[PDB]
Amino acid sequence: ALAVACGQGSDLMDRNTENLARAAFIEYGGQPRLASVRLSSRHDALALYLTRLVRTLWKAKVVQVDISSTIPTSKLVTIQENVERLRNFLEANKSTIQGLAPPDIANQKEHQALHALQKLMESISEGISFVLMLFDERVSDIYARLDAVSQQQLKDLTYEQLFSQTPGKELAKVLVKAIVNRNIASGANVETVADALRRRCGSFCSPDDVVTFKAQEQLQRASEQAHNSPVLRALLAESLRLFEQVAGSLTPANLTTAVEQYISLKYYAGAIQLCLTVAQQKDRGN
Amino acid sequence: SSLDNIEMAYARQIYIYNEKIVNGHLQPNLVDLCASVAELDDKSISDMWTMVKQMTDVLLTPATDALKNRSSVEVRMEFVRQALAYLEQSYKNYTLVTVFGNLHQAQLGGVPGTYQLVRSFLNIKLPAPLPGLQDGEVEGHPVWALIYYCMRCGDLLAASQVVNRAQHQLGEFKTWFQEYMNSKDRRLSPATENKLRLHYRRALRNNTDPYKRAV
Repeated sequence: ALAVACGQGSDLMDRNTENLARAAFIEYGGQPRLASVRLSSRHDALALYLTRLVRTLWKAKVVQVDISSTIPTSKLVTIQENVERLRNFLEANKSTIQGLAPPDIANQKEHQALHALQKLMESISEGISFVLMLFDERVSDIYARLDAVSQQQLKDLTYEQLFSQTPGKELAKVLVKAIVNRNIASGANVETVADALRRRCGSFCSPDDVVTFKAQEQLQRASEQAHNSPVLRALLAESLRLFEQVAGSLTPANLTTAVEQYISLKYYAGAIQLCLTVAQQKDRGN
Repeated sequence: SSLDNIEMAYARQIYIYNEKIVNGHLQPNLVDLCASVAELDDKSISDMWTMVKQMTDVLLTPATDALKNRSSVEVRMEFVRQALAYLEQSYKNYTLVTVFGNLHQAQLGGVPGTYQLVRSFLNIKLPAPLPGLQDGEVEGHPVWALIYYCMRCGDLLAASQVVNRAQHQLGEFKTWFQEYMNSKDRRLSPATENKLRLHYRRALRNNTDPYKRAV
């Protein structure tokens, strides 16, 4: 019923059938009970459907090392669409489906269980979007300019780990921090790759990182335009504005790369002012 | 001495220009004699003389009255072209320093073709796609943005290349544009000029693609 309600079988009246399927999912889904709890058949059905949508992904490695993707991109798209249509179905019926809205111990764990599944769904969609973003770039190029531990972590990274384990999230945060670096070398567009990472895979990307990426953009593009005289004083001055904003949140690894570049461009006095500013914003109370 | 560094350098240049006329020599280019000092100052002044030279570098009628040259429609027309050529080239330098941090930086790697420069200019000034654009894209950018900033830089050829790769999408605009690039003085024939204006005025007076409106 859940599947039909989400449009499955419709690749073959159809609104009424899907509305009937919705009615069957609500009316006959059961309820949670004390036996440790026994969750409703409605919950197990949602878990069963979701699992079967990602069964080809879960235990599979993300990549195959000339690195490529284990799962074809076209398959990742359809899986994501199916997960999203399931999410859309739960949102449009948050008020009528038991357990979605907040509610005694039985209905409590029913709400917690259903909530956890929905958080996994959005994490699945974010994870898939991240993999698609990754292979839109030149991963082999990114994979080359990488440390061994992170190459090994990426070698045996599964979709399960990407979706549900901190190391996948931490590694994802490293890869995004690396792809933008490379994107700046190609230099097609920084602010487009920004809004790409900002929204779709939000909750995994950080807005303090994109402003940093915007700063490293002008820095590298100030090294690109380095031969020009009057164009840099606008690039380096605007890079400095971007750095000082995220001063209370710059990593020592980035702050160094910034100062290293400033010295190449004889921007001595400016680089000193950034480090002084980063200091005060890490310890405002002095 | 009551003369500042800049003023003094100009005086020396005006002494040369006088020494030349006092000894009967060739009348050298005064505008060049003044820009020689400008480079010793910030580019605020250099870019001025660049405009002065290009605005005065018009074919004149030697030994003709001043008022006559400036009233003649002949000369008044070339002024507009010399200015447009300055605004286009001036903007083209803005597009370079926007992509590369320094003019020198752009030069070492080589000034890219006006088409690839403009494309590498759209990447920055519009990173995300505006939802009001029309007529699709061309190699990853809206077709009308490319046409505008190419015309803005003054490379009509680069703009026409963009049109050639979107023949199906742009409709009848191809035969109209190809005439604009051919006809001199940046003007179309009254008949064809009438055909496009009425079409734009008909249902495109307010279109969601500003670049389309501009072109």
